[PDB]
Amino acid sequence: AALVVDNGSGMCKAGFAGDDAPRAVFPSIVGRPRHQGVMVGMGQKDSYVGDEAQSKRGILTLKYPIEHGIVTNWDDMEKIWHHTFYNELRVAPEEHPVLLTEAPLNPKANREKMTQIMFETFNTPAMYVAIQAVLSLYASGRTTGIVMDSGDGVTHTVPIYEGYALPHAILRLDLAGRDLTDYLMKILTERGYSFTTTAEREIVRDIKEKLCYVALDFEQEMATAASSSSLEKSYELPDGQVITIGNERFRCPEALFQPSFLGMESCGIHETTFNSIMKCDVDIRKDLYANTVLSGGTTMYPGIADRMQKEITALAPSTMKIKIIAPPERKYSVWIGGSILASLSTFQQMWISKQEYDESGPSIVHRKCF
Amino acid sequence: IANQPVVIDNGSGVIKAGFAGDQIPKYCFPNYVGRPKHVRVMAGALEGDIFIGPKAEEHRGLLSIRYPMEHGIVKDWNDMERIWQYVYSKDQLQTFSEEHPVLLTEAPLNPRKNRERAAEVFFETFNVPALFISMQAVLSLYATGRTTGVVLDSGDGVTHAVPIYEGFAMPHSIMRIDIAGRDVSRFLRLYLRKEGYDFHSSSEFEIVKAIKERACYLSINPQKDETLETEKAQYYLPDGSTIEIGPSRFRAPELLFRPDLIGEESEGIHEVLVFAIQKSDMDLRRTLFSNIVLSGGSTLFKGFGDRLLSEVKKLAPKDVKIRISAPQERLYSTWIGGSILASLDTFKKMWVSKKEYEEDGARSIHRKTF
Amino acid sequence: IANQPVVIDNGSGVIKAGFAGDQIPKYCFPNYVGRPKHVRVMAGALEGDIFIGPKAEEHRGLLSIRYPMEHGIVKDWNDMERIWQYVYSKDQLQTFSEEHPVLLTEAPLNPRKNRERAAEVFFETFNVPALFISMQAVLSLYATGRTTGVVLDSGDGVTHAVPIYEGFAMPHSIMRIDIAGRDVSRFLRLYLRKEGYDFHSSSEFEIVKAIKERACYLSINPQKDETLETEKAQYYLPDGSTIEIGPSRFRAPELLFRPDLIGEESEGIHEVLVFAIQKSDMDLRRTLFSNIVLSGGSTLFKGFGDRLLSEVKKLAPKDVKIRISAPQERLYSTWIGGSILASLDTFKKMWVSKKEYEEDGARSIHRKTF
Amino acid sequence: DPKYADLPGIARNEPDVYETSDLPLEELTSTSVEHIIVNPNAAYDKFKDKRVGTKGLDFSDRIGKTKRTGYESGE
Ligand SMILES: Nc1ncnc2c1ncn2[C@@H]1O[C@H](COP(=O)(O)OP(=O)(O)OP(=O)(O)O)[C@@H](O)[C@H]1O
Ligand SMILES: Nc1ncnc2c1ncn2[C@@H]1O[C@H](COP(=O)(O)OP(=O)(O)O)[C@@H](O)[C@H]1O
Ligand SMILES: Nc1ncnc2c1ncn2[C@@H]1O[C@H](COP(=O)(O)OP(=O)(O)O)[C@@H](O)[C@H]1O
Repeated sequence: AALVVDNGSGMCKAGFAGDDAPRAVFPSIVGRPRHQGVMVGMGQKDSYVGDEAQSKRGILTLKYPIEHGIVTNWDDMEKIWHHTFYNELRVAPEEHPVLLTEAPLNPKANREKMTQIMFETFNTPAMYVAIQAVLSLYASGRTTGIVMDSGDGVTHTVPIYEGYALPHAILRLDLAGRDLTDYLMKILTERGYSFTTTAEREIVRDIKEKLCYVALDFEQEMATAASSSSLEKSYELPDGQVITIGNERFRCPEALFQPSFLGMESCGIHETTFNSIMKCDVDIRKDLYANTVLSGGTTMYPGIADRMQKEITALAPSTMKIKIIAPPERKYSVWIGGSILASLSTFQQMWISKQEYDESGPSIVHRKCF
Repeated sequence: IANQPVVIDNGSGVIKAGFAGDQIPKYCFPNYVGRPKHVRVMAGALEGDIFIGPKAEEHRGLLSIRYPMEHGIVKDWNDMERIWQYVYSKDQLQTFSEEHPVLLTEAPLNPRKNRERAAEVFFETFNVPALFISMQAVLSLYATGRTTGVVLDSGDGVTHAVPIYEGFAMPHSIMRIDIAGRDVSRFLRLYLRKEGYDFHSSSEFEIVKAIKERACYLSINPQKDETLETEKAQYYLPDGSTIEIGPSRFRAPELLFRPDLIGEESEGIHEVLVFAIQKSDMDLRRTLFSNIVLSGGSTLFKGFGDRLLSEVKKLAPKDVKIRISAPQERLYSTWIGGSILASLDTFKKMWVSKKEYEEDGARSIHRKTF
Repeated sequence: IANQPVVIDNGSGVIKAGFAGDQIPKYCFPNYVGRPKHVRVMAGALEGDIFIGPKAEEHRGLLSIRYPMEHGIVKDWNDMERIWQYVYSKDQLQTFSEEHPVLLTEAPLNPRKNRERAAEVFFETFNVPALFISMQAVLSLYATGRTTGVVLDSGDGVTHAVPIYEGFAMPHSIMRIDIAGRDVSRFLRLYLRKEGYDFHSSSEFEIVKAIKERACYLSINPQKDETLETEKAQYYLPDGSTIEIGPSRFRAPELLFRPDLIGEESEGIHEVLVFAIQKSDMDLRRTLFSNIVLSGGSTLFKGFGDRLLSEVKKLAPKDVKIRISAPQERLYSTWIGGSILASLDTFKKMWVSKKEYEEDGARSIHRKTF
Repeated sequence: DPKYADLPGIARNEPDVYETSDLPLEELTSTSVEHIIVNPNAAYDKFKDKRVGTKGLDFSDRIGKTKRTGYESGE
């Protein structure tokens, strides 16, 4: 009996260890109302969380507590974890030990303060923080190979060979789902359809998930988009109003492969995956090309795998065979790994206890992280 | 054609026209179409069903005001064509549009359909030699005569902050919010009804804009002025009747700096300025704080510069020099910039010829913009 | 030749240029090509798409930085051509390349293709009378005015140790390691992200280099200073914001002494020096240990001399006299050596003439360099 | 001044500028290392009359004809 709780910037995936898929999946947001001095009606919650805030988007100002895999407002994150254990999962945190997930190369204060809350506020019996990328490999039953776990908050590239990780080869890029969502708003505003508010940004994320797809040749796709209106698809908003996004459909996910569009002055998700493999030892490169995994929900774009293969193959040597690993459950790839890890009898020892936390302090986490 | 170019500012509230030779705009009239309020069947009433600028101001109470441009976007194009036709009337300028070339001043990050249709009208309806769409912010710097400078241009329709350093505008650091002078006029009408004076009519909305422009001071501390008993300064209406404004005077334009009070999800005028500087690169931040320029009519509020300086200082880093350099001609700054730009021999290269638009296509106007 | 020969110390971090005989290099500017990343909209902005040296330093925030040479190997030659062109331009020495002979200063044990292309550019693109390529270490000894000494030259790009006894330099005892000042700045950036301050931008990476030079001390005992709670010393960024560096201050420069931290299987700067002496013949070991000369900018770290003297003493034999001598101008020591060598009449015989290069080709340069 | 006197919607009796109040090697002094003063004029004189023999010079990785030592002798 143990709890796996993925603390993703976009969506918080929580559930019991051993189960196939996560029990409760809700958007990680806190909804505070745009209140005036006028008195409010009955059935009023001071701050709404998750699926409740997703229902009452109209009035509530949606504030994401985790920004680029860094917890900015801890009071907000506490209210999400309270919604996770007590309401969503229907379980006491004192009974079950809780596994959390942190992105690699995050600030040290993040892991420090995270565990402090779990030990003091919720009074958990044991707490282990893990790298999202390390878990994602277990999903595919692969010990060897690199992963390109692109989330809503961040995208990170962690090469692991024969159950041994290369820490110095790890590269983090701040370009992620939320930056693409923010980019899609700007180009939709250029077409005509203006989306400004926090509630409207959530509707633009629903537009992104459904329509947007990765093009094989961007320049070739822009030529077809100009000539014919075949790529132009219609989407119905919450309001009866319908919109035809056009070429901006495949223009949004292009930003992943060339950040110049967003204006970050950084390497693309294809180029960073190559650079990470080159930073590793020369011998093991072979297996990393052969076992390139794509994880998170930012790798569920239709035809990212085809475009990824093409771009890596061009950069990589001709003799090498480049196979991209795209399992059907990419969105729940971080959690399903956690469920496999927590269930294993070997992992029982690796848990950090309250007694261990009390004596040493919150600094113990940095030793027993990975 | 060598004959003098005609600058025209597309201000949502007030459109400012004139020749490039003039130091100031000779002809500047309100941007609204005036039709008779009662649907005219009979003779001896207001004939034509069109009253623009000074003719409208004379017979204002009889007519019904309808603004053609909202939030820096043209809603009714038929109305805007009549307005631009009145610019080339016997009343203002008194010239052929076919002879003189034109310069438009569209707000930043507007819809591309707005720019395309604006060009189509000025090339097809009027037989213009050449047209050039420009950004309102870039012009404001030419007027003042400095290359580096952030331009907080608070218009009637839209308030936007564009950072430009050494003649280089960062397009990602641009910030645009719809809460502008027109919204302040709308919110003042609500507070005037809370004082007990209704301005229900579209004509009666114009005198609320006059009340705002005459008497509305921005308090340095809003909470202290609320507790203090007001003088209740009397304003005289067109009919002759007096109205005591009282606390509505100062707590109306406050909604610029704090738009959450009414319940509008926006950043605020102090916030968009700071955010635009913070979004830009770290090296430039100090110079961009050291060079801020106020543009448009919604900066002329009494004690605006006093409040903004205080609200920017607390958000901005400690011990940083913040100079908010307002010109004396803030309202007419955007046009004077165009008048200088138009006069230069470089402008001859920048604009798009009528034959160029026929051959090249639609993109011609967009690609030459920058 | 009557015209003085120009000394150019082609350093990875800073290229130092000047005329032979001069006591100090008159014109020393940072080695990078700055291109504007933001768009030009206004007229009168900064002219050219290439900014090099002091103009690039002033307008750093506007530009995207790109180092042409990495680890003493010219990666992009087009860029290296533009910086050498800028040395001869009006801003620096302001003379024709055809009238003055050149003295280039490359690092030891660099690729042969680098020396070949370096010559090809300096003879074809610039029609120079004569070029002599020399080692950095050999010059550093002429500056101090000593025939016997080992030269530990820790530069920005590469750190190397060359044992030289009574004029002769032992080519098999030369020790070179890629880990250097620029890897310390790269390793500092990684630890600043762990502390929770991000510097993703190429312009922001120059601020990390500024933080390194100002606030980073090498602790005499590494394991001792790790355990003890450190005083969190605040540093003021260009914008004004304060960062607490904390443990990253002293952990960052330790990379030079322990290359295992970044994860490269190479010798430490302390191991490089002793290995270079131990590789030399038995008789000269005592004289080389007595005569140690530190060079390059990366030796200027606070407590470098104290730590190195501690580390060398443990690896070196018992009861041997270890005197580490620092010239006050460590950074400019390499160039001053070049000026003294260039001023001697013996340098005339050492040169490769244009006709000599044109006849034999690449071989002539390889024959006469060390 | 007379230009802005003509226009109606102009700021009168207002300050133009709203501004804030105007606010007004450790290794090179180490014991371990021995600090030498670089005098190139002195150095130049010491090496002044020293020559090198560039006849039969070959520093390159050429195997032919045993070992070589570049810069034979002076004068
Ligand atoms: N099918 C899809 N196609 C395209 N984009 C998607 C799709 N599903 C989700 N996204 C986008 O990618 C993000 C995926 O978030 P996800 O559910 O993987 O959680 P997360 O916060 O990224 O967690 P983690 O970092 O642990 O992977 C969403 O926020 C959304 O913006
Ligand atoms: N003297 C003034 N005091 C206060 N508000 C003013 C004043 N003059 C104009 N305004 C406000 O500013 C608006 C004018 O905006 P304007 O500068 O013409 O915008 P644009 O830059 O788009 O042309 C008016 O409609 C009014 O709301
Ligand atoms: N005061 C300082 N403290 C620490 N490191 C420094 C200091 N000054 C310069 N450096 C480092 O030394 C570098 C300069 O290298 P330099 O000696 O000019 O190279 P080269 O010897 O290859 O010509 C800088 O880029 C920086 O990394």
